[PDB]
Amino acid sequence: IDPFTMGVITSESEYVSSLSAEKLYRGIVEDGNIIYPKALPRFIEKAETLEGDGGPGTIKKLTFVGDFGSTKQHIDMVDRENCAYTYSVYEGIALSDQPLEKIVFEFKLVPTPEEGCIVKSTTKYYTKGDDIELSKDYLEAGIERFEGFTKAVESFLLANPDY
Amino acid sequence: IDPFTMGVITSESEYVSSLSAEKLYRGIVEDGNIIYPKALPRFIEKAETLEGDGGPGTIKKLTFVGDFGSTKQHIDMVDRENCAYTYSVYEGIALSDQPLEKIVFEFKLVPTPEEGCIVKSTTKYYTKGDDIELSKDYLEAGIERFEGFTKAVESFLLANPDY
Ligand SMILES: C/C(=C\CNc1ncnc2[nH]cnc12)CO
Ligand SMILES: C/C(=C\CNc1ncnc2[nH]cnc12)CO
Ligand code: NA
Ligand code: NA
Ligand code: NA
Ligand code: NA
Ligand code: NA
Ligand code: NA
Repeated sequence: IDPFTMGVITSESEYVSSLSAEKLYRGIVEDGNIIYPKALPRFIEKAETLEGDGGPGTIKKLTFVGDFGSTKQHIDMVDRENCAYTYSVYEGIALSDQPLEKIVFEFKLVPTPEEGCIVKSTTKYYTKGDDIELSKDYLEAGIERFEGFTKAVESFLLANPDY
Repeated sequence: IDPFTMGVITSESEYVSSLSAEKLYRGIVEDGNIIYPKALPRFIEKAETLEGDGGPGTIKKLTFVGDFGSTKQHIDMVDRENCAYTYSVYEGIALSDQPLEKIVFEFKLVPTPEEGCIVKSTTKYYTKGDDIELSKDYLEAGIERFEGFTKAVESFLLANPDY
C-alpha cells in the first residue's frame, strides 16, 4: 500500500579546458583551500578542511562572500590517477516545495591530445518525499554553479602558473 | 582611555539604464516579490514580504537558489516620487576577520532626457569593533551584487513589458 520512493536526477555537462587535467585537478582538489578564494575573490571568502587528511571522508567548508552563508562538502572519492573527484552536500539544500536528501557533485578530467582536457561534470539530486517536482532553472543552476567553480579555477591557473 | 569607534564605509556606483526610472523602480520595489525570481531564476528562488505593507518598516526575505541560504531586508525608505529605495541587512554579514553591525543598500534612479535613467547605487558597511579591516574584493563584491540585481531586473523588464 505504501512504497518507498526516491528519485535520483542526474545532470551532465562538459567543456574543453586548455589547462591540463593534472594541473586543474591539483588546483581544485589538493590546493583548493588556497585557490578557491583566489579564483573566486568575490564569491568564496574561505575554503578550509574541518576534518580529515584530504582523502575520502574529509569534510571541507566553503564560506561565501556576503550574506550567502557557508556549506560543507563531504568528500567521497579522490582519484588523482584518473583526475576524478566526488563529494556530497547534505545541508541547506531543500527547495521551497522539494526537500532533498543530498546533492552529489562529481567531476572527471580527461586528457585530450592537445594536452588540455575535457571536464566532465555531473550533479545528482536525491529526492526526499513521495513525489517529485524540480524545475529546469534549478537543475541548471546547480550544474552551472559547479562547472563555474571549475572554470574560475582554470582561468586563475592559466593566468598564474605559480599561484 | 577607551573610545567608542565605528566605521562607515560607503561605495558608490552608477550606470545608465535605457529603462525609465518609473518602470525600473516599480519592478524592484513594488513588484519584486514576482520579478526577482523571474529576473534571476538561477539565483533568487523566492522573494516575499514577512511583515508590513511595503513601506518603511517592512521586512522582506530573499531565499537563494541552492545552498546559499536566505536573507532578510529591512525596508528604511520608500520614495516613489523620487524613485528612491533604502533597506538594511543585519544578519549573516560578518567577515571572517571583521564583524559588521549592518549593511545599508540605497538606490536612487534619475531620469535622463532620453527617458532612460541613471541608476545611483550605494552600499554602506557599518563596522563592529575597535578597529577595521575590509578588502577591495569584498567591498566590490557587495556593490556589484546589488547593482547586478538591479541590472537583472532592468533586462527582464525590457524583454517583458508586461512581466
Ligand atoms: C556580497 C555582499 C552583499 C550582497 N548582498 C545583497 N546585495 C544587495 N541586496 C541584498 N539583499 C540582501 N542581500 C543583498 C557583501 O556584503
Ligand atoms: C545552485 C545549486 C548548487 C550549487 N552549490 C555547489 N556547487 C558546487 N559545489 C558546491 N559545494 C558546495 N556547494 C556547492 C543548486 O543545487
Ligand atoms: Na559571508
Ligand atoms: Na550553506
Ligand atoms: Na522517499
Ligand atoms: Na536555497
Ligand atoms: Na543570509
Ligand atoms: Na565599535
